[PDB]
Amino acid sequence: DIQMTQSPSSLSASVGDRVTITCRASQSVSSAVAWYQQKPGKAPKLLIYSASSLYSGVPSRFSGSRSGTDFTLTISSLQPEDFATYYCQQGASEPITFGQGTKVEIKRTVAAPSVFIFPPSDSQLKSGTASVVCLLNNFYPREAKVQWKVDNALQSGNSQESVTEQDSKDSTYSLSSTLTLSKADYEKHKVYACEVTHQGLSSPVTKSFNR
Amino acid sequence: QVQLQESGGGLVQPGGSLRLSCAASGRTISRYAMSWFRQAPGKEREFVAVARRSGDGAFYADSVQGRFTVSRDDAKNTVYLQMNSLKPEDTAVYYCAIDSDTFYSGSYDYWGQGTQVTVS
Amino acid sequence: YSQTWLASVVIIGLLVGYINYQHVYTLFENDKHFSHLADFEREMAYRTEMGLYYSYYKTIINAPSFLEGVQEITHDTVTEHGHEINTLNRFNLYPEVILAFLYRPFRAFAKSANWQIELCWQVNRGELRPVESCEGIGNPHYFYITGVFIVAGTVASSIFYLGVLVSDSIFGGFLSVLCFAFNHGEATRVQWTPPLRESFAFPFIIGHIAILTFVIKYKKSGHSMILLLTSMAVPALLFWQFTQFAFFTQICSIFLAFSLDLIPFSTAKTVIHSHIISFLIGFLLLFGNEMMITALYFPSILALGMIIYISPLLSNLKFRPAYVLFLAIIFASITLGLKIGLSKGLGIEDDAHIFDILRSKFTSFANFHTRLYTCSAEFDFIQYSTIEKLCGTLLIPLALISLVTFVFNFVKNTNLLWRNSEEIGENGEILYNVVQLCCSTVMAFLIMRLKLFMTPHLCIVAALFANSKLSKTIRVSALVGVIAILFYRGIPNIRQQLNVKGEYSNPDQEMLFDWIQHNTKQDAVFAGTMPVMANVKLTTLRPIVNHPHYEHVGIRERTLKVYSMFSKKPIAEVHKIMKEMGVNYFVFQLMNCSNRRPECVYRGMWDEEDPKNSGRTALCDLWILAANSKDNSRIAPFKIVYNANRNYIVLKIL
Amino acid sequence: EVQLVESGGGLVQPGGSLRLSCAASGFNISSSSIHWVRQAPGKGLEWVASISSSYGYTSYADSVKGRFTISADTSKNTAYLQMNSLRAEDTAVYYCARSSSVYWSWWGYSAFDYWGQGTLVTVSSASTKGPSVFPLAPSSKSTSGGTAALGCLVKDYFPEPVTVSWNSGALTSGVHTFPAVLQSSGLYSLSSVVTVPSSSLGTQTYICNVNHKPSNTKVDKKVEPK
Repeated sequence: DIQMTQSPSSLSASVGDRVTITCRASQSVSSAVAWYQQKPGKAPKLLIYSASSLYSGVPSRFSGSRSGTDFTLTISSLQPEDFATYYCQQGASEPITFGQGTKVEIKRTVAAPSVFIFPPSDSQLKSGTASVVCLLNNFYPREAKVQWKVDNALQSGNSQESVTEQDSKDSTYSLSSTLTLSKADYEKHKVYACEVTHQGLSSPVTKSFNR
Repeated sequence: QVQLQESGGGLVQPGGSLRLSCAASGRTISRYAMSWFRQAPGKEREFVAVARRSGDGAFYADSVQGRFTVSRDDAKNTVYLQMNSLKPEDTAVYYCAIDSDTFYSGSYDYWGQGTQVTVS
Repeated sequence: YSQTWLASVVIIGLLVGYINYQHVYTLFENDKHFSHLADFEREMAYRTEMGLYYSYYKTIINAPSFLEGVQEITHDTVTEHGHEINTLNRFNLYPEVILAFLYRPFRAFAKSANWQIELCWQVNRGELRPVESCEGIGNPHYFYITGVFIVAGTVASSIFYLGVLVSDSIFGGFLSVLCFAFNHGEATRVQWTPPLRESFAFPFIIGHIAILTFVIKYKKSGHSMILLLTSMAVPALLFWQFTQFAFFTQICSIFLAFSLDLIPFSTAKTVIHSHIISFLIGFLLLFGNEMMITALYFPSILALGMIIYISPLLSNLKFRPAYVLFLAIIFASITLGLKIGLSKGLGIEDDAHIFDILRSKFTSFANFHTRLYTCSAEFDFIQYSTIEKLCGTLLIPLALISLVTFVFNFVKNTNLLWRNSEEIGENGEILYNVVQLCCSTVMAFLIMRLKLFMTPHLCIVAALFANSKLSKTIRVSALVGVIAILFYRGIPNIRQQLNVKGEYSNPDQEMLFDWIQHNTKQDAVFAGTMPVMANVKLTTLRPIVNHPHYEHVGIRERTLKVYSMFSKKPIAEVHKIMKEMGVNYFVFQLMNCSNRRPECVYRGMWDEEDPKNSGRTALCDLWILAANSKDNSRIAPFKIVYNANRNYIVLKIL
Repeated sequence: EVQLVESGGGLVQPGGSLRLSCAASGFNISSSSIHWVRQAPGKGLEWVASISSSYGYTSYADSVKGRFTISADTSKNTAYLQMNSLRAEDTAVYYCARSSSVYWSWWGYSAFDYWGQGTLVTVSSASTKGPSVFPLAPSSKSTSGGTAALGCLVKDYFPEPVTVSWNSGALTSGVHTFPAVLQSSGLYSLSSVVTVPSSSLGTQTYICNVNHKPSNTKVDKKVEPK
């Protein structure tokens, strides 16, 4: 019955840039909120409790402010080891509720994505179904868009999307998009196309082929 | 039902400073996002810059990282672009581009005339 | 629909008040027959403590001026012969003062206007002498009774308003007044006992409760609410001393609401300020009665004020049970420490008779003083007959169902364990009234006569059945079903109440009082059993030593000395005691010297606290033979100066 | 030093039940409360249930109230969470956090300071089998001569852990690993692609070896350019 709303769902800033993350509670818990940090594949660790009291062992570059029902976690000097997800929780009611979970990313030079088309292999013509895929790589930021159409046929519910973690070399991403059709749905219109729109481009990138 | 205009111009000179501006008419910018693009002969349709709603992070093209300054005025619904140390490889048309998708996935539909800049 | 609703509410409340007034006045006229009774016979109609209260109203109305009469009653030397008591703050005689102050100019202006406000004529009794029975508002008895009954008719209007407030609909007020009418026999006795103190004060107590419920429900505050609460608290405090304990159980309830975040800060501040001012004014008007301090009403006010004012410091507390337990500990500890820090501290030593009865009910504390209360059958436990009679009208099942419904809704629309100091929980007036009902039920079960508190609160709680929050056609069609089934089992009680008439007097006491008129001097001092002494003072205007208002300190040991003529003491000792107190005559009955249920006859109450004197011949065993043998031989210094048909005996002290 | 350890996770069938344990070292239990928090792939953190062992106070979230059970005993300094009638969304990783005792909460629960590492629990109506490995070559109509990416796909397997490598690990430039995606039939499917350099895609018939311990599958597929 008690919940938190968090506007900065995803925040991207460079190393050394001050970052502020807000937390708003629908009710009026007094000061029983806390901030947490979780790394991918690891368990969370406690950073600040009572909205202002810094924990022990955690570095002194995390500051917690409270104004009324609003709370704020601030890092003056963002550092490479301080790249994880953050959470905001209250403990003033029996249903203990966390926040949505914000993510801090690395500023980098955005580059145009590179996409390639791939038809089903020779093993897909005897299994009763076949998949056409698009492999896209080397772009920034996170938000993109991939579309599938066969002779201008809009799709809904069948697309498969797989997304890679941020690369350790150039801090970029990779996507695999999959359109799977059965054998009875395979020998239809031979023109198979794949469209991608990104914020870093004006015209859509289309990869199309003929069966 | 959307449109925008770009002001400024003039025959620029290398080593100077520029102050471009683009303003939308009939539609606001608090909810939408915004971008800047370049159009040049031989290599047009090149990305330049993008910013979404308030300054949560502004992205720049690779060769112009830091040389562009972008300022926003929601009340005036205007974008100002500050230019310094202009190299002679900036002969192109600047376009203030609007994207109609709130996902910020890059559905740019309006182009306009932009502002032409010729360097020597 | 909002002007029309409120106006109809007001009008219906006034009408039910007038109907209640007429009903009680009819039951009185059926009981005591004042229409064909002489002025001195109406005085004999006021048995035990009512005759003492009416005598001071008679004193003031007969004085040369009002100030001289109030001077007479503030420096009274007749009620207790031996010292000078101030009866105004001592018996709570403010209703008498107000009524006399209004009556004197009324009659004085009636003579000028030649209005015949008083009509009357010769009436003949037959065997006895002719008398005069007098009618009209100009008669003093009727002015007094009309004041009493006008005050007591507003109890029904207050109950109607409380039924409307607690359920937010007119069906609830109708249910409350109907349950009050069909159980009118158990709710009040102002028809049988008009001059009692409760008859003047309880209307103001229930009016105060209604005003408090209104203040809580709409979250009111300011000066204009302090005035309204004080204007109904001061009259109740001036009257009936017991009001203080009532106002204690109110505070105990208010705290319990406050500890659950159902009352805002400003409203509670207004409430406690009203109580502070009302207590100060009552203490001043009662001439600094040291009894008001060291009661439970003053420490409770201070404790609740402290808890209210240190409440914002506990905003950040979240675990509700800890908060409630903390405030409960502070409340109880402060109030108890302030009570004992003034009783066994500064040595004020208030009257502890409330706690003496209660200890005798559970423990074996005998205390002849308590035996005079516990056998009285009005300071006894509640009887199963009353409970079956309340269940007959289905009042108890209805209130029980409403109570369990409220408990269900309250427990399932509020977080029990975790509290927010910024959100008020709503429906605080209903919880306040439910807790008040629980307190009143405990009081009524322990000591009957406190049922005057329980029954109207049962009506108010049964009025919860029409609360819409906790289909219109189904609701309205079943509420009228309840009203109809109530009528089916409540009309018999009204008819039975209206079809009872009292006994026709007795000529013994009139003959005794005539003998006292003619065969004694005007300044003779009288002693005897408590019920007779109030009558001997009311008419016959003689100084007495003991009176029925035995509660306070200064009359308690006097009764224990007076009733030693029913003990096994020697004749010489009781004669010396009577001589020392300075009484001339001792008046009693032979039904006071009878021998089944020991420990409530005086011959058995004088063996618990006088075991050395058992085995010697009882004094009553000598009186009931000195009256029969017609010679005062064995009682050498005692003479039986009055004896007729072996009912009243007047001994004369040599 | 005081620390928390968890056990009891794994793979089960929907509609079943499972019990899992949270033990502690150092501080004795019953002097503090312990709580269970779920974390699901791509989702946030959600408190589940809480116990104070000082006198036995248990609390639940309405999303799981009536099915899960908490029982913490003091002698072994351990607690048990037992869940019945598993739904289709209970697949997640569970963490055993520690907070202050509820009787001493008094201004609210203390922050979860010493979290547990967490155990992953999964429910699937399907059984487990091996992956089918498929090749993926770039089309000759696009990016011919320059950029080229070769891919090896593993389809229709169970459970999640399946690792694919190229030519005994000698290929590293732009290697991408795709997390598996749970489709409707309950079987996982991922791929791995490499931005192969120029000169006719390295003029090599690349080999992808697939490792999956539960089925002991070590199949090696061959991928060549079209």
